[PDB]
Amino acid sequence: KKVVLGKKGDTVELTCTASQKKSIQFHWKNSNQIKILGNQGSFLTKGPSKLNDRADSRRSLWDQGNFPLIIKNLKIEDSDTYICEVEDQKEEVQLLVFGLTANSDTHLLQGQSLTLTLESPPGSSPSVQCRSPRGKNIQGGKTLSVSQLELQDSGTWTCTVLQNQKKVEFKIDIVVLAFQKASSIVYKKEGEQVEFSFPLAFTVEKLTGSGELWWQAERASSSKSWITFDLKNKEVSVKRVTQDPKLQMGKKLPLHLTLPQALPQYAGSGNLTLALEAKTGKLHQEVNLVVMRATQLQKNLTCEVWGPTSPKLMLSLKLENKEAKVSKREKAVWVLNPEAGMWQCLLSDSGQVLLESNIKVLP
Repeated sequence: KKVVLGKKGDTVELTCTASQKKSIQFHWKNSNQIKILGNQGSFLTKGPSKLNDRADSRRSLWDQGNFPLIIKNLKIEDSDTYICEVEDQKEEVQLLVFGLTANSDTHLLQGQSLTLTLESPPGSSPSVQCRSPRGKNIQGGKTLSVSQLELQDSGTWTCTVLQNQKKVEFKIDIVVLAFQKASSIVYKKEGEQVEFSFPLAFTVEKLTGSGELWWQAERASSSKSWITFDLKNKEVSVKRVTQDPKLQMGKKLPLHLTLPQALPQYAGSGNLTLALEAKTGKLHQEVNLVVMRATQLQKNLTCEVWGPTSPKLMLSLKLENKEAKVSKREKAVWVLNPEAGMWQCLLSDSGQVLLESNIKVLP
């Protein structure tokens, strides 16, 4: 018969009319033969039933034949077969509620799985097709969870609770925090004052965050090298640590890991791990630094690129004027016997110039 679905705490309207269309007696009773609400002229009445003060009928629409049933704050346990006994007939209506929910809630960063468990009347079965804000028609049973959330799955999903030839949609919101960059990379040269930058997406919240950056200097296995920072609103501050180089950090939220002079030993990888809370997790975002050193020995020269270079790149040294004085695929090339010209050291890959460091020759 009438099988209408509903959402927890939402509301729903049970129809009930008949011919004759005039203000006549009617009475809604559940399968337990208990009277939800009834009438006696304009005076609308209800019953002892648990549903009581959450049920209602539209007296205006009464005149036109409807003797509608409006259930407010939908209690899961409202799932029943109600009957609208109107003027000489019975209307059987089963209202099956549902309730899609994620328990892992508040402040979801990347990966950290999302879970969707469902509420339903003891005896009926649902099926959930969670359409994502972008693609993936992820579906499951009384439960379906999204694996490790990747940025693009941020937004508003639209899971559908299928049950019967009826179905009830659900709008759950899922936003994936996750730095706005994967592997940042900076190409500089022995001297150039290095800067780094990893942004977020504003937010407030109480006592919420701190982590640190870890670095794997090239060759210098001398790890445990780092800088630690605590954050609170648009306020950041180094917990302590730094040492080693003079890395300076900002007072302001848009973090700027500053490297005074790009000295050669400061080349390598790094992970900047952020971890805040309410219901924690820890963000990560990669960092890397390369250095180039163009320096003539005596009457003869050389230049070298340290750090995370690709086995696909090339280095070259020419005096600018004429073409390739030396072209090669490595990080420490040499050009013995140079001629006067403001020489350019070149690091690239494929074609587009990566690192460029100028220097002159004398005689």
